[PDB]
Amino acid sequence: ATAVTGGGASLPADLYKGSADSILPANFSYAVTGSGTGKKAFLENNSALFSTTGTVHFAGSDSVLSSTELNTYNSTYNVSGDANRYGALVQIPSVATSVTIPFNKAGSAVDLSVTQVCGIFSGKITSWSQLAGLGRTGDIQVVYRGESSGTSELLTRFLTSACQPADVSSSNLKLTNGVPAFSVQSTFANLFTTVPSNFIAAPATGGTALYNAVYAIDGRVGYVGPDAIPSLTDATKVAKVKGFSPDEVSVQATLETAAPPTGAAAENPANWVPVFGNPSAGYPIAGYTNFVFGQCYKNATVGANVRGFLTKHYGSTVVNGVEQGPNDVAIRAHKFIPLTKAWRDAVRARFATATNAGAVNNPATCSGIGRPL
Repeated sequence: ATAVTGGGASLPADLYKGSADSILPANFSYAVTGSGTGKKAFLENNSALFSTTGTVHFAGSDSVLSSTELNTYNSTYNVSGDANRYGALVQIPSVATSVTIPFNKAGSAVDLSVTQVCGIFSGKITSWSQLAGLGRTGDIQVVYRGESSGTSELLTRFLTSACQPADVSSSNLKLTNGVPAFSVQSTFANLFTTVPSNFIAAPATGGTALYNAVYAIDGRVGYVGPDAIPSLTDATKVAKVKGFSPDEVSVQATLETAAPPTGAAAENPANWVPVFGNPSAGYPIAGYTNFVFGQCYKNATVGANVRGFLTKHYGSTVVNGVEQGPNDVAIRAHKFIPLTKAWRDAVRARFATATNAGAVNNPATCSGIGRPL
C-alpha cells in the first residue's frame, strides 16, 4: 500500500511517470502543477495542491529553492531541539534540460540572434516582418506560463544574463540600472510594469498546454521544455538560437563548469543546483530540473523507496566500456541531458548511501524525526 507522493514541474513529468520508460517507481505519484506549486506542496506539506491527501514526500522543480523558502522551511520544520521536527530537506539536480522556442509561422528555417529573442520576449519586436530574412509578416503573439514555472525561470535567467539594454529598450520590462531589463522570474508576467497585449497566458497548467496553444493560432511563439517537442531539429517550427538547435547544449560549457559541493557547502541545499545563465558555447538556454525530498521520513519504507530510487537514478554502470547512469537511455529518450559522473557519484554517496550522516533516513541523523506518516 505504501505510496510516495509528489508532483510539480511539468517539464520532466513524462520522464518521471506515464511513459513505458518512465523512471519513478510504480508507487510514486506525480501530479503536474508547475514548479512553484510543486515547491509549495512540499515546503508546506500540502497534498491538496497535488489533488490528494497525506504527506507530500517530494517535488520536481526547475525553479531553484530561494533563500526565503529555505529559511522559512528551516525555522518551521527543522528547529533546533524540536522533537517534532521534520529534519533537513534535500535539493538535488535530476537531469539537465534545454528550453526550446516553439513557434507557429509557416516558412523557412528560423535562426534567432540573442538580440531577436530578447526583442520578442520583451515585446520590443511585435511583428514577424521586423525579423530580417524570415519571409514572414503579421502579429507576433507570445504565449507564456501563467503559473509559477521553472521553465519561465530558466528562460528569464538566460534573458537576464544575455540580453543587452539595446536589445530591450522601448519595452515594458521593469527597470534595472535605469533601463528596461529582464529579471529572473518564475512568474513570467512579473517581468513587466504592464504585460503587453500581444502576450497571452497558456489556457491550462503546464508546458504541453502552452505548446498546443502556440499551434492553435498563426503567428505565436512560446517557450517549453524539449520532451514535448516532436522534433528539436525542425527549425521551421522550433527556432535555433544563435545558430544552435536545442539539442546542441554544450555539456563542457554548462554541466562540467561546476563540481558537486562538499563539507558545509554540501549541507546547504542551494549549492546542489548550479545555474548557467549565459554559456560560453552551444545552445545557450539550459539548466537543471531538480528533486526536492525530505532527508527524514517517519515512514521507513518511503525512506527506503527514496534511497532505492536515488541509488538507480544517480547510479554508475559501465556499458560498452562507457560509464553512464543507469537511467541515461531513458533520460536521452525524453530529450534531456544526463548528469555528469561527478554529480551522480556525489548524490549517491551523500543521499542514497544509508550510512552517510547526510543520507535519506540515515539512522543517526533521522533518529525519532521525519516527515509525518
